[PDB]
Amino acid sequence: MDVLYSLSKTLKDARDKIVEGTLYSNVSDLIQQFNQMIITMNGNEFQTGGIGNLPIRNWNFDFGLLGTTLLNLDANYVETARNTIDYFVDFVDNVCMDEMVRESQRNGIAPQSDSLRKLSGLKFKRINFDNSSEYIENWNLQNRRQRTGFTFHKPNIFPYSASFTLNRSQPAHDNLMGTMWLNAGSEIQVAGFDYSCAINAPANTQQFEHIVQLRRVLTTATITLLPDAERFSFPRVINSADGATTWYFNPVILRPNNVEVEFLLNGQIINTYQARFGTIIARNFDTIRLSFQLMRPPNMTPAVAALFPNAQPFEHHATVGLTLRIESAVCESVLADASETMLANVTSVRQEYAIPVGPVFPPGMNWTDLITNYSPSREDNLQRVFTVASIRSMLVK
Amino acid sequence: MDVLYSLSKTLKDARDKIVEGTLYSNVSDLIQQFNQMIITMNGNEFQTGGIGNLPIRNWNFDFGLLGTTLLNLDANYVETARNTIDYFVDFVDNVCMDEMVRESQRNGIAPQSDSLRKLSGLKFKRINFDNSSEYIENWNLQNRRQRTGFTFHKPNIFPYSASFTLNRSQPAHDNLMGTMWLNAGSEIQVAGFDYSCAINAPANTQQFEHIVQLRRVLTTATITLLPDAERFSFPRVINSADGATTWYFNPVILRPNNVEVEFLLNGQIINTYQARFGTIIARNFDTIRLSFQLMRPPNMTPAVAALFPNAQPFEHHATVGLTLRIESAVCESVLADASETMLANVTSVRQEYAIPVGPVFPPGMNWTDLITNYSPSREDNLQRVFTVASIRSMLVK
Amino acid sequence: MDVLYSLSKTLKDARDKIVEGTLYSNVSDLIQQFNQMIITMNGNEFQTGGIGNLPIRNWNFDFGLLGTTLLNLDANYVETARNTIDYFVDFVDNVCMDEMVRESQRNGIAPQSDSLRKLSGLKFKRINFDNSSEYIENWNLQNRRQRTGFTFHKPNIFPYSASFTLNRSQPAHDNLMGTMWLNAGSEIQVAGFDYSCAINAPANTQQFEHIVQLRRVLTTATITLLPDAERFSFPRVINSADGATTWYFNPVILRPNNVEVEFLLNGQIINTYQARFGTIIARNFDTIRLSFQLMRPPNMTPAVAALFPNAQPFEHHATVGLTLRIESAVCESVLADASETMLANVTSVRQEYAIPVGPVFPPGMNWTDLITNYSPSREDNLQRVFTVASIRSMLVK
Amino acid sequence: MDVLYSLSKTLKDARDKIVEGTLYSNVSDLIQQFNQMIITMNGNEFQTGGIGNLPIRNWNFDFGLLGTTLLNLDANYVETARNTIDYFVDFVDNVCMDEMVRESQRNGIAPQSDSLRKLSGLKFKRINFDNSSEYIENWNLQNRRQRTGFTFHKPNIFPYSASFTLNRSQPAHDNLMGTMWLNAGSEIQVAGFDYSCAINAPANTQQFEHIVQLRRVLTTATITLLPDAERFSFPRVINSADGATTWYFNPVILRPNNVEVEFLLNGQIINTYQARFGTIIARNFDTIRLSFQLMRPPNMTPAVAALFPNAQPFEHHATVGLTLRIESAVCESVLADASETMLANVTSVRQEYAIPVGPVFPPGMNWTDLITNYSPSREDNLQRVFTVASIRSMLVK
Amino acid sequence: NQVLNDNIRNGHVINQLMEALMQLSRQQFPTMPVDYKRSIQRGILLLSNRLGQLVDLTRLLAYNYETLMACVTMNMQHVQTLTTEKLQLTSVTSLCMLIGNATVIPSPQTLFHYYNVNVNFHSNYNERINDAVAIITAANRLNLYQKKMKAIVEDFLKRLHIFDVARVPDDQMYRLRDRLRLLPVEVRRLDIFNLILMNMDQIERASDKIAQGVIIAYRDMQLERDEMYGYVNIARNLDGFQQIN
Repeated sequence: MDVLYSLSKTLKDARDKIVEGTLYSNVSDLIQQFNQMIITMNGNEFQTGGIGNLPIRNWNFDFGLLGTTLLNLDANYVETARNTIDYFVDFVDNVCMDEMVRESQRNGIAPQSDSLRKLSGLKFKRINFDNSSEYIENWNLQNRRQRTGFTFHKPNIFPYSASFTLNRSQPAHDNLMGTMWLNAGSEIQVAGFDYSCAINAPANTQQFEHIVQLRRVLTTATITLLPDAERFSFPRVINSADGATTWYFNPVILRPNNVEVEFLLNGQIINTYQARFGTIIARNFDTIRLSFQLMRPPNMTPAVAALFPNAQPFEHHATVGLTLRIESAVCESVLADASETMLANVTSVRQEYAIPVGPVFPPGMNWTDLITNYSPSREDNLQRVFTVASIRSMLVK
Repeated sequence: MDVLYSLSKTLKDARDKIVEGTLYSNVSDLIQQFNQMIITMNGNEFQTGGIGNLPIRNWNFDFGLLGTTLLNLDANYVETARNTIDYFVDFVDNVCMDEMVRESQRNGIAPQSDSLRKLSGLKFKRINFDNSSEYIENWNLQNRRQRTGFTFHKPNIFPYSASFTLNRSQPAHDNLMGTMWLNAGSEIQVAGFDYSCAINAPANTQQFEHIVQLRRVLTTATITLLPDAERFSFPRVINSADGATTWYFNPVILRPNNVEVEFLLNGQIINTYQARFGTIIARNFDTIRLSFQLMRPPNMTPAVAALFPNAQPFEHHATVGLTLRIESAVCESVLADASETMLANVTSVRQEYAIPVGPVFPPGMNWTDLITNYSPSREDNLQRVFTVASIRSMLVK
Repeated sequence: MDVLYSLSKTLKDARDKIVEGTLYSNVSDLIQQFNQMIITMNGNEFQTGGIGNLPIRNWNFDFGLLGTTLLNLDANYVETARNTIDYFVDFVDNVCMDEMVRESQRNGIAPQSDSLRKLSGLKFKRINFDNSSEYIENWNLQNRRQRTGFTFHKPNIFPYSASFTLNRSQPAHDNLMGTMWLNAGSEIQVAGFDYSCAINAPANTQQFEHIVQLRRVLTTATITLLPDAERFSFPRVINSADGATTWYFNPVILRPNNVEVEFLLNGQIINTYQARFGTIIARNFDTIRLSFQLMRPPNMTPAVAALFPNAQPFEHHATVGLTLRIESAVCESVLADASETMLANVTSVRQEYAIPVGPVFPPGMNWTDLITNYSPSREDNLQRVFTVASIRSMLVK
Repeated sequence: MDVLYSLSKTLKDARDKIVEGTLYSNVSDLIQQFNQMIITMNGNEFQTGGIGNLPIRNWNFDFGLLGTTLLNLDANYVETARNTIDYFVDFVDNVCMDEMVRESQRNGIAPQSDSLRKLSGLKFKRINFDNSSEYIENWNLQNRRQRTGFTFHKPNIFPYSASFTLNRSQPAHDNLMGTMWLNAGSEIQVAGFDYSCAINAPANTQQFEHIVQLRRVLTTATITLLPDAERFSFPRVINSADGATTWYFNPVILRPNNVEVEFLLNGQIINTYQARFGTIIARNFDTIRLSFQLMRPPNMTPAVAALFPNAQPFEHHATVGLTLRIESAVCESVLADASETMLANVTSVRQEYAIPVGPVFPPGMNWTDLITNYSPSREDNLQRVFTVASIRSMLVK
Repeated sequence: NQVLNDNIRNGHVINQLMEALMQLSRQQFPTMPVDYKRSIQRGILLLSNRLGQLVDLTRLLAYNYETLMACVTMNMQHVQTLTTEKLQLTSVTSLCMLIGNATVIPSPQTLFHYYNVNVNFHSNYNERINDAVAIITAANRLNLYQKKMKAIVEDFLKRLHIFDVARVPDDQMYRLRDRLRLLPVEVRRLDIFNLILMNMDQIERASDKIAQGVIIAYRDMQLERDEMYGYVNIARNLDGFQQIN
């Protein structure tokens, strides 16, 4: 594995620092490393493919070296080199892809392909170098084991969930009380509604609460919290809980009262914010709890009073809400987010080559399904597969 | 061109690895490269500027070299160096800017300025090095010919378009059926409305469809698809198609039925998703097709039944919608996105120096106009101009 | 690749310049080049085939050389040579064909076969020579990025399209107005018809227009433009737009009035011709727009007046038309035309060997389908495949 | 002039025969020729442009020579050469174009530009070579004077002419007799009509004749002659000769009787064909005469008899016709044809650079106008200008 | 191998010769006294007849130079030497009309010997260069502000054999340094110095005779005790009192 990495920063820090011009000196420490490789290789036959629509190109090795008898690289030097790199490029591609599909329950955290199982071999370790690519940096630290970690802009921690819970309902659905929400990606929107506008509620206040349990702990999260749930601020016709009929939601929005957001870790409050909208920090949590209330306005102008009668029919439905977005955070486990192409790379290679569904990943690498049942096996396979995708993107995008 | 690049990583990897203290040994391979430059230079005279409100500063060279003596940098060494770099800094700026404005129809993909036309010269090539800056990495590969590629967050592929199409309308605009949308940047929101709530429609279902044709193919796209179009979920007074009057839209939202998203490439379905909300991957496409339906609720509570009468007036307008956002994707062509400052840099330099409108770019480098008619000439000029902006940002932000 | 080329001009300029008679001195510069090859080869093994009804023949090398002695060529010299060429002939054939079937999405351009992937190798380069064959001449210049170019007689730019558009129609189809056309290959014929002979039209003139968008820009086009569309000058029974019935077209032809042909490039008029029939030049365009009118004759002899009554039934249908043919043009992309056998060669080899449909080309290499969705991948594959066909035709026709 | 030629086959047989790897020997005879040039050049200065939207670029020389005793050319050798060729390329372009617009009358057959007037100089003749390019081959032979000549497909000898001649007519245009035709390019279609179906004609036969006088003699012409003129086989409403009214043509076609085609040269019949349809050869002619007759059918079935009454009104108009197409021919004068791009190249360069109308060529290089009044001056200028276009197309397409 | 070549033309295509002659074949005319053209053209002809052979000459050199050349490592830019090398047209003229069907070349053994030499030489130049550089650089981070100038240079040139120093303009020797003091250093060479410096300190104090400085307190101070020396007055740490190099 670590092997694999080098093979690339080798080529990038190569196809990049080797051009018509420069002084040798820039590459002395480089050229060397390079050659070392060629040697170890030459003579070993490699096989890739043998699944779905994946060609089976075979590769032989018999390549010359790189004279160090020069100062300024003459064009002629480049071309006689690029021609030798373009075999490694078109190679690695066919290598990544091959181990970017196979899955294993028992040892999923390990290598699979007849291509890689041979790389972890000892006689090859003679290469490894310059491990500063965020992902490998983290692969290693995970095998000796310690405080690993990554960076994500608008991460993808919430499996898609869009539903409601009626705490008070009746067949006609003309006087409901409950909450409706949308948890997806890095965002949560939740609204609490009370058709009666807390007319018969103690202190004329109806309490609401929304709890979201993350499948992985997020640390160092920068979060935007805003009052109101725009998504649930418009008229809707919704299916009843049993699917037998449809109800009408005609919201009128009031400010959420006594807003309290708690970021908990193992049941303990790590961060708590009372009615603080804007940017807040949640430093370590596996659960978010949003509590908010609808308080019947004690003073109402005629126009307002008219919306909230003492008796049914209740035609304007009092609604309070919150919107929470995790802009950035760190997670000890790999996740999809709004900037990295890893998930898309893995999913794309599998789709393009018609790779059959395996025993670990959900059909189509479906994110919601994956994060909903993010087992240790899925995570180890995901990390292996994401790390390979990142190695590949250093050369092929 | 490639020349230009070096001139920078030269200075950065310079103004960065050179400070009061450090051992020589961290720069031996560096110092060298540097000097080499100085030589090639001094003796040659330069001219930059002219066009628009841009000063014309003339530059001469003849700077002594360095020392390979001290194997432990003394402050005095730095200052006698920084003073020589600050002429190259204030130089390059005046260089980038000069070729960051000239455009050319015929062969407007190569160098233009009296400054650069002299750089591509052969006697200069003796410099090129460390091409690890994502953009140059891609410039080269394009020169030779190969699967290039860049990375973008919330890419800017959709020219702004906000409109509607009335499939059924009449003068009074009291019983309309059609769609309205907003395509902008990386997002699409589309709503299908039927004032009659499919009362006389076959199977009481009204079909809708929204097709968006990208000007460039996007690959490895991570996309968020959500039901509902919040933007079209509120009451509106809209201008009629002919601009002669205004109509009233009073939506009530129902869940979109039989949602099907197709990502097509040259007319072929590459990815298709049926009612899958949340995160989905579209691996290669030039067109997005969103199909969704409004199905009249077969069972309605009184409150719902009251919104949808058997006869006009239709006062509550049944609406179904979808929201699609491209979080990240790869494109073989340069594009503006939500993170990179390239477009803003180019646009800003031109605005600051009152650069006259040229023959290639739309007035003000207007993104919508540019992406709407993204001709080969505009793309070649944009790439040249974006690559220069990226070279400049290594030193001047 | 370039490799491949030589292998041929080698043989042609060989099987041609070598015969019972001539002096050595007429081939000294030739013999040499030849031998050089033999050497590089002998010792290397190749394999081709393994796809469809295509054989899987294996080849080996270890052949003699040639006398640099003899002053004149004796018959015996030839035969001992032809016998060695006939292995290279029967070889190359099996080589071209092998890489003339494999197609690819990512790098659909570069090589593919286990035969060629080994040719681009460096140790072979020692062969290239005399690249004056129009196609290679252009292959190279493209690898460097330069204004390429080809030559075609009656080019094949228009996908087959034969249809009509009724601008005014009614169930009985007894008073129609619209256009009908045939776009195919290098020709366009379009007719505008008005059953009413503009009796109620402003200025007694009905305007028509036909726009054709080329999939590739054509430059330096020599075009024949003639009034009238003979193809639409005779009585027809046509299917209605919805396929539910058939209408009758009984044309009577009048001269097209105010003819204006515009050759546009990216929306801009590059060439415009007003009523100019005969030979015209369109120097650079991606769109052709033909505008023409039917003007009711202000003065009519009795026989004419009788055809055009003030009231229905309209039994003689006034028709005006145009015919446009692109005799020759240059295109930066390969295309099929009326003289070159490339498309036919590629299509024929695939058909003869029962090559399965692949991921790039439409079934049967169908031209209309290909040009209709002429993606970058199809073009790169087409060019590779056309260039190989041209290399093959130097020896095997 | 001849000078100019070389400058190209120099570069083509250069940018083509000089690639990475080729054995030396096959270029020895080439390298030499090349250098010789460089010498003659370096030192002398040149002026380009100065008219219309034609840039005005300046040029200088002093380029190192080329190696001799090597063997196999190393990449480095190429690049240091291509860089020197790309100045000659971008040069010649600017050279051709400059003399591809200037025209003189008194002596507009010779060189004009300040660029070329200096080339015909003597100290330059040191270059001329390999004159196998069909056009130069012919330029020379014309200089020394003799049986010149070129090869054309569907040549363009007939200026556009579409008209009619009424041999018998009357105000009502209800009983006409005459011919109508279309002469354009390499094709002639002519129809003879007799509304009375020769009812009162001697032997019930009406004679027709169509004569076309070529502006230049064509030799070795392969011609297709077919009965019928499809272009004049449909109903038409035509303007009267005086433009005061419109007549009705309602043809019914009969086989042309006693067809006789004569290809005359200076009034003498060189070839004559009696009723021979298909492919015929006309070996040398400046005039074509087509004679054909309409013979009233002596025996008619009822349906036929009904079309041809003994008395007016004559409602079905008996028509006989011929179609003649010159597929290929040789001409001693340059002409436009359906395959060569010369006319289009010259016309295109002039249009692109907004070259003002001159004293020799018709506005827009209009072919019909040019061939209609093909004066000696226009031909000499056309040949000069076509020969230059052909020199340019060896390098730039 | 920057080995300035020359016309294949010259090479063996020779003709230049044939043209050099043809041009001569039409120079036979008037102007001054007769004892002139007579004597002049007669000589010219002796070049002509011989031309058949003069050809051979071109071939000869063509090859020879074109051959020998190969085995030269020492690159060779064209420069304007400061010294000539007299060449009497006397000999020239002889060689000319005086060569027949002769044909000689470089004995195999001869060729090698040639390579070999330039080789060694090169190796020496290159090597001493490294030997040189290595020293000077060290010389600077050692503050040995003294020799740096000549000292090294002298030895350098000597080992190169070829020149007798002395007559080296003083502007030259120093200028020589100026150029040397700007190059890397045979990893070998370099890699070792880095090693020595790291341990340097350790050696110095680790010696038996000699230690780094002493301190003065004028404060009845307590003597320390260390197994290896017994009751002694050391102190591996000077901190809290000025330091005077």
